[PDB]
Amino acid sequence: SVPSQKTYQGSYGFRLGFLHSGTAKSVTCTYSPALNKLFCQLAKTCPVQLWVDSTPPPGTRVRAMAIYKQSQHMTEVVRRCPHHERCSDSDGLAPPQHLIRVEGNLRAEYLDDRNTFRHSVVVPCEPPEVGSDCTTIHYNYMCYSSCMGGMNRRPILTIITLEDSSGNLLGRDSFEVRVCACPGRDRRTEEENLR
Ligand SMILES: O=C(Nc1cc(Cl)ccc1O)C1CCNCC1
Ligand SMILES: [Zn+2]
Repeated sequence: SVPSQKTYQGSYGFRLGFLHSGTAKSVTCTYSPALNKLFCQLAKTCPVQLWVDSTPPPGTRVRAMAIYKQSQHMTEVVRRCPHHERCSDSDGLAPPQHLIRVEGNLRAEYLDDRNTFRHSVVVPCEPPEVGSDCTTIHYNYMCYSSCMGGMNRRPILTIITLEDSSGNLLGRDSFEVRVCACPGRDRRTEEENLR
């Protein structure tokens, strides 16, 4: 089966936000609003903001999952390639097969779905710190889009879901991701191509 990617703000007005990082050749993570696409280097911090109109209940969680973007591949589980799943770069919490990790959250939980076999990582939501109006989650992508025997140059989407304590849907958003050596250049190129 294939997880839904339908944008759904839900009762709390859930949506993502991204920093404005620019397209300098030295940039490690940059987001294109025109393409709804994140470009990032391997295993580098990707800040993603979580916005709501009103505070959800205690016990609310936020889950990230990757799927292939192209319909002929959507049924295939997105996983790390045969090289990176064996390179012993574990943080002690993420299974070595998972593409997406959460950085710096000891309450992160990693799921291997007993039925779909798809991978995801989920963390508890906490309301914003004093003075701030949103929260930020830091993601890492642990394979290149180009990795042979893995994503193999196929585009992926990240689906972010806001869930209640049972895992029921409260909200959903998504963005395309390219994990690459030069995010600044590739963003500039793809935005030019779109023009
Ligand atoms: O509660 C809020 N945000 C928020 C809460 C949680 Cl649990 C997770 C991510 C968030 O962005 C704002 C606080 C200011 N008034 C509107 C609601
Ligand atoms: Zn790889």
